[PDB]
Amino acid sequence: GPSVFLFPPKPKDTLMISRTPEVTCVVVDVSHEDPEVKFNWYVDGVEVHNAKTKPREEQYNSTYRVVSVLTVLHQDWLNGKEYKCKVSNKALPAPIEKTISKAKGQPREPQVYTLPPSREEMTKNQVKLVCLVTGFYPSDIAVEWESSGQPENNYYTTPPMLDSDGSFSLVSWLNVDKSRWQQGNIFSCSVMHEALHNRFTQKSLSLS
Amino acid sequence: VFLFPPKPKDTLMISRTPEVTCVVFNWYVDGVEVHNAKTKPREEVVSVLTVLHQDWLNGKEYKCEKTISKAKGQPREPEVATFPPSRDELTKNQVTLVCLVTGFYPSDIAVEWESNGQPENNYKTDPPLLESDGSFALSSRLRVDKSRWQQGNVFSCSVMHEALHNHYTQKSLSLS
Ligand SMILES: *[C@@H]1O[C@H](CO[C@H]2O[C@@H](C)[C@@H](O)[C@@H](O)[C@@H]2O)[C@@H](O[C@@H]2O[C@H](CO)[C@@H](O[C@@H]3O[C@H](CO[C@H]4O[C@H](CO)[C@@H](O)[C@H](O)[C@@H]4O[C@@H]4O[C@H](CO)[C@@H](O[C@@H]5O[C@H](CO)[C@H](O)[C@H](O)[C@H]5O)[C@H](O)[C@H]4NC(C)=O)[C@@H](O)[C@H](O[C@H]4O[C@H](CO)[C@@H](O)[C@H](O)[C@@H]4O[C@@H]4O[C@H](CO)[C@@H](O)[C@H](O)[C@H]4NC(C)=O)[C@@H]3O)[C@H](O)[C@H]2NC(C)=O)[C@H](O)[C@H]1NC(C)=O
Repeated sequence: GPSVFLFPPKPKDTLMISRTPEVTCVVVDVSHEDPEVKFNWYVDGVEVHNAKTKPREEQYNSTYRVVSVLTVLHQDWLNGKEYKCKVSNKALPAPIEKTISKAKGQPREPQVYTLPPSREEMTKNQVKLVCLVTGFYPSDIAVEWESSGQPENNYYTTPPMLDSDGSFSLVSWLNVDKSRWQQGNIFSCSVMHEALHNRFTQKSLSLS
Repeated sequence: VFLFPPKPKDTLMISRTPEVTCVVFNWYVDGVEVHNAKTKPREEVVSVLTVLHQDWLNGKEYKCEKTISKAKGQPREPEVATFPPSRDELTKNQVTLVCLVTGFYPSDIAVEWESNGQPENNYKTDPPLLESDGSFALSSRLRVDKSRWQQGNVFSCSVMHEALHNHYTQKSLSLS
């Protein structure tokens, strides 16, 4: 019969209040013989009714995919509320339930440090700026780079790694054209994490 | 049966002994049968094949059925950069040194911190991460007492990789 996957919001969406975090319950392998699907949603076991369910969409393998999207409150997600999606379909012997929530554990604040390039690399046409993010918990985080209020997306970020004290660390580095750096343009590392004051901090660097 | 490669430093340093390890035995180098596999007795089992550094590095295939070999692809030399602590972090009694290693292929590498001939405690090194151009990158972070940093002690990031000259480079830093 059908199967169910339940997807959490992305951390940046739960962390910036102007953004729109959603939980998404997806049902696949819905047959033609029994195409009707019903969703019941619960937040800490209490039924909610504000989900937006899309009509069924036939896939190229001749089964339907049915999607329901629950809008969450940012504070609810961050306070560890459990979101349950129950899926009924007449081909099932019983409804399928799936539950998700934010990673448990005592939040710890990242400290963020930016590191300017080496001289060695400055004899190439690109250069590396490093953002060192340390001491955070849980691992959920967003790290992004920007310049002049706009994204600088030519970066890589290490996945979070466990230190010996139980908290996480990572590095992000941004590859910029060397002329841009020499010209004195300011680059900024933006870190979004539930344990930061206002869930956001930015650290900036430029040449001297 | 699950077959394991040698570790990076073992293939790159000629004084070390690289081994392929077949855990749970026949053994083959590029199809041909070999008979130097020291097996050791089952424990409520593992077989070890000592390999030649150059055979591993030339891409020979080791068969135990699972086969293993070095990752295929043109080797690319790592670039190594070191960063002193942020002046912001200097307000704490621990500070961080960063060694940034980028543009290498294959992923097999050893990136280690040392001072005065000896390994440094309290470091963390990421497993290598795939970049857009097909190469790999990683960072290694050493945490030291501000005391040692400010006193002018010299810290070194040693990197061992097949595409380096002598399979080795060392980049050091200290206060100004
Ligand atoms: C018929 O066709 C069906 C549809 O497929 C089309 O695909 C083509 C390639 C082609 O084949 C077409 O013909 C075909 O029609 C097909 O359906 C598929 O069924 C699979 C199961 O058989 C499903 O596999 C699962 O996928 C999960 C990951 O899925 C995401 O990733 C894929 C890969 O890119 C993507 O295609 C999916 O759509 C899905 O995308 C996510 O979508 C959500 C929601 O929209 C996004 O989240 C939202 O994003 C918005 C902004 O857009 C906003 O940010 C919201 O807030 C946010 O919620 C995600 O961003 C997006 N993610 C991406 C892109 O990465 C796997 O996780 C899952 O793995 C689990 O289950 C396995 C068993 O099935 C198990 O072995 C595995 O270990 C794992 O187990 C889980 O472990 C977790 C933690 O470790 C636990 O949390 C779980 O409890 C645990 N689960 C267990 C044990 O069960 C799984 O592999 C596939 O998704 C589905 N495809 C689609 C499109 O729905 C069908 O199978 C076909 N049938 C036949 C018979 O062929």
